[PDB]
Amino acid sequence: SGAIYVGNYRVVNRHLATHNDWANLVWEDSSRDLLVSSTTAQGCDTIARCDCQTGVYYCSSRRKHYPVSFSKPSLIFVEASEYYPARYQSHLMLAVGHSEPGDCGGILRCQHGVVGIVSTGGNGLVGFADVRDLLWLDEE
Ligand SMILES: Cn1nc(CN2C[C@@H](C(N)=O)CCC2=O)c2ccccc21
Ligand SMILES: [Zn+2]
Repeated sequence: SGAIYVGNYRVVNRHLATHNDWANLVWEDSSRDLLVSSTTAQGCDTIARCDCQTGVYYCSSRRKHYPVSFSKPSLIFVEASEYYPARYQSHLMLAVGHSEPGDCGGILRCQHGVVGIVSTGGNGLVGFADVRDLLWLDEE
């Protein structure tokens, strides 16, 4: 579990979104595993606007933050799971690191702010859904 809170927006994994998020939906994309809803209170996270490929992510299944190198956002085949059939997921970045399904939502951050959230993984890899291209999260 986990979410990003920026301005009047809440960013979560689409597969973990609540009734309130769908009722207050701003934007969602199944192919990205992302959902953005509106909030009443202002959030304090800053979204990174950069091309960093190194950062730190939180891994709940180890209660640890790991420094990682990660690939650029791309279209990657993701195996079937409880929440999606086997499909290509877009804007996904991979790293060598530990992850389990319940680690989704863990933040990946660089020196500029939040880069994305854990979304995929398996066999010593961890995948993060990028949020750096969603420029509108910084305004309105
Ligand atoms: C973080 N993560 N995730 C999954 C599977 N998965 C993919 C997710 C997706 N984005 O398509 C949907 C939820 C889910 O359970 C997984 C398996 C094994 C290890 C680490 C893992
Ligand atoms: Zn950065």
